[PDB]
Amino acid sequence: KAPSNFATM
Amino acid sequence: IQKTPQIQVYSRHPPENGKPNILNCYVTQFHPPHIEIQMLKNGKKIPKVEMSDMSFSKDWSFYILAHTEFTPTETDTYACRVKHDSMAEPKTVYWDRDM
Amino acid sequence: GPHSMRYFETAVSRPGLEEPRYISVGYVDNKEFVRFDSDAENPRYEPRAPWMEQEGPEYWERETQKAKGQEQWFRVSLRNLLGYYNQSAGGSHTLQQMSGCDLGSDWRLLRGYLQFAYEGRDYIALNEDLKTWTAADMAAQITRRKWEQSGAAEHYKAYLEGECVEWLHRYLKNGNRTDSPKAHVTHHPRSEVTLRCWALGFYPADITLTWQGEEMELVETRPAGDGTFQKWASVVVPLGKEQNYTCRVYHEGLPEPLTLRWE
Repeated sequence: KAPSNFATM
Repeated sequence: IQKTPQIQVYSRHPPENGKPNILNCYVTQFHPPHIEIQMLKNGKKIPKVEMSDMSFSKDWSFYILAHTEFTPTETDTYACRVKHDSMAEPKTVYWDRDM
Repeated sequence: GPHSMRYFETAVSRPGLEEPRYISVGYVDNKEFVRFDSDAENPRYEPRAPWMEQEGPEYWERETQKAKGQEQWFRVSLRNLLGYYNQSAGGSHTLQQMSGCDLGSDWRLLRGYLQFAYEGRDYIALNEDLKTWTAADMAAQITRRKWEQSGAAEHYKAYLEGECVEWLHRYLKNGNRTDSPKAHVTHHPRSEVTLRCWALGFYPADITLTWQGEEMELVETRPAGDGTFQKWASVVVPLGKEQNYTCRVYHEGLPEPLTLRWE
């Protein structure tokens, strides 16, 4: 279950 | 910044002259992931060389297994030559049937 | 026995290129099980173990969309990092990510992981508490403050305590081994003779070889290309006296350590 990132760097 | 490839060359199965086998060139510990690998028979490129998909280890360095079918003989010598940005010139590692 | 899931994600920007090339590789118990590569003609997550072909087309469709989200996130993040380190146009850059979860033999969560590298080097990482961030670089403080302000950790922590564990349980049930090393010693004459202890056909890759009643050249463990691994350890020995030296293989699939020699 691939993660989904939040705020961008 | 650059990280220099570590290279081993070796057969999948114990080498026996005359008997078909698989030749591996395992390249690790490199950055950036762009890399040129050739396998050589008598200093000439073997044209049919397969490449694993690229991956990277927990230390963030990349790695890749190159491999081609070959048949060892008493006299022929096989080699792996890796071209990459951390090195001014290609690096060649020769196959040693005993290593 | 304990278990684990990881996603290793890579994004590379090159001058000539336009959009980053993005690759994501999923692993269960350190073996590759899915993969996405934006360079593919029809980019999508593809199964990489037969036991994942059990998953239906809605699973693959959602996963593929998450990956396209990551693609957007790594491209923007790459753009921002270019500004953070005052790097100009014309260079190649890399952003990498590792995430996932470690479970105990009881199947409970041992530890969450979330780390990022820029140019092959640690950029920012979620601490084991899944609440605070470690970021060494001065440039990386900008990201740390951004993420502290937006509350990102809570959301990665929810993923890592929930989905990662939940879906790892499902994959373990669906994909329900180890291969013991086979050893042998080889004799090679020199100046003295060389004895090289081989272990072959073992999985997973963790192994140790020694020579002996006290504790040498070796090679790093290497893949055979079939799914199994190889390793050898060798030593310089005087002639005729080679029955006195003993190799010991240690592997997690062995009932007890091997003890053998040249014959």
